[PDB]
Amino acid sequence: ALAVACGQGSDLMDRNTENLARAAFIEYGGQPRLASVRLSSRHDALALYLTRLVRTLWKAKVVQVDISSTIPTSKLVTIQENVERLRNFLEANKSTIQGLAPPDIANQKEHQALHALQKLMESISEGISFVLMLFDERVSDIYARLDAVSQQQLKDLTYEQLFSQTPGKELAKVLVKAIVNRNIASGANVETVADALRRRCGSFCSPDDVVTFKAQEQLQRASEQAHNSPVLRALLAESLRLFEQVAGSLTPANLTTAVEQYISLKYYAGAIQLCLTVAQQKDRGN
Amino acid sequence: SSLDNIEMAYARQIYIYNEKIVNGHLQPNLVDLCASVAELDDKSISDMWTMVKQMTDVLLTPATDALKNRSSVEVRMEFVRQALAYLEQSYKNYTLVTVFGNLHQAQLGGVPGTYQLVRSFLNIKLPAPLPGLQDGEVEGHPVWALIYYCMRCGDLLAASQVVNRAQHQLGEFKTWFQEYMNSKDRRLSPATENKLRLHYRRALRNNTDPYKRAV
Repeated sequence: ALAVACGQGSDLMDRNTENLARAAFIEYGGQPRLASVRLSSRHDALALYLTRLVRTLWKAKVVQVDISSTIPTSKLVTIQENVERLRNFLEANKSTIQGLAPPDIANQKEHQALHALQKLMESISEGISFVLMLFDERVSDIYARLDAVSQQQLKDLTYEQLFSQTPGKELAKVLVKAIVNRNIASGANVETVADALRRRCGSFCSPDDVVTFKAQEQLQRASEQAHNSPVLRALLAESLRLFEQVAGSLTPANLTTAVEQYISLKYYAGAIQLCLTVAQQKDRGN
Repeated sequence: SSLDNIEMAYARQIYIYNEKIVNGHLQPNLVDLCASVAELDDKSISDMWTMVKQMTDVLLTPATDALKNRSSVEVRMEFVRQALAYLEQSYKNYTLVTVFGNLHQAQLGGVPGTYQLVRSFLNIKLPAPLPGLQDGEVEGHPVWALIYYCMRCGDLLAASQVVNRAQHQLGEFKTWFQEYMNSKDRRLSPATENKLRLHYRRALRNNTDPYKRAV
């Protein structure tokens, strides 16, 4: 019923059938009970459907090392669409489906269980979007300019780990921090790759990182335009504005790369002012 | 001495220009004699003389009255072209320093073709796609943005290349544009000029693609 309600079988009246399927999912889904709890058949059905949508992904490695993707991109798209249509179905019926809205111990764990599944769904969609973003770039190029531990972590990274384990999230945060670096070398567009990472895979990307990426953009593009005289004083001055904003949140690894570049461009006095500013914003109370 | 560094350098240049006329020599280019000092100052002044030279570098009628040259429609027309050529080239330098941090930086790697420069200019000034654009894209950018900033830089050829790769999408605009690039003085024939204006005025007076409106 859940599947039909989400449009499955419709690749073959159809609104009424899907509305009937919705009615069957609500009316006959059961309820949670004390036996440790026994969750409703409605919950197990949602878990069963979701699992079967990602069964080809879960235990599979993300990549195959000339690195490529284990799962074809076209398959990742359809899986994501199916997960999203399931999410859309739960949102449009948050008020009528038991357990979605907040509610005694039985209905409590029913709400917690259903909530956890929905958080996994959005994490699945974010994870898939991240993999698609990754292979839109030149991963082999990114994979080359990488440390061994992170190459090994990426070698045996599964979709399960990407979706549900901190190391996948931490590694994802490293890869995004690396792809933008490379994107700046190609230099097609920084602010487009920004809004790409900002929204779709939000909750995994950080807005303090994109402003940093915007700063490293002008820095590298100030090294690109380095031969020009009057164009840099606008690039380096605007890079400095971007750095000082995220001063209370710059990593020592980035702050160094910034100062290293400033010295190449004889921007001595400016680089000193950034480090002084980063200091005060890490310890405002002095 | 009551003369500042800049003023003094100009005086020396005006002494040369006088020494030349006092000894009967060739009348050298005064505008060049003044820009020689400008480079010793910030580019605020250099870019001025660049405009002065290009605005005065018009074919004149030697030994003709001043008022006559400036009233003649002949000369008044070339002024507009010399200015447009300055605004286009001036903007083209803005597009370079926007992509590369320094003019020198752009030069070492080589000034890219006006088409690839403009494309590498759209990447920055519009990173995300505006939802009001029309007529699709061309190699990853809206077709009308490319046409505008190419015309803005003054490379009509680069703009026409963009049109050639979107023949199906742009409709009848191809035969109209190809005439604009051919006809001199940046003007179309009254008949064809009438055909496009009425079409734009008909249902495109307010279109969601500003670049389309501009072109």
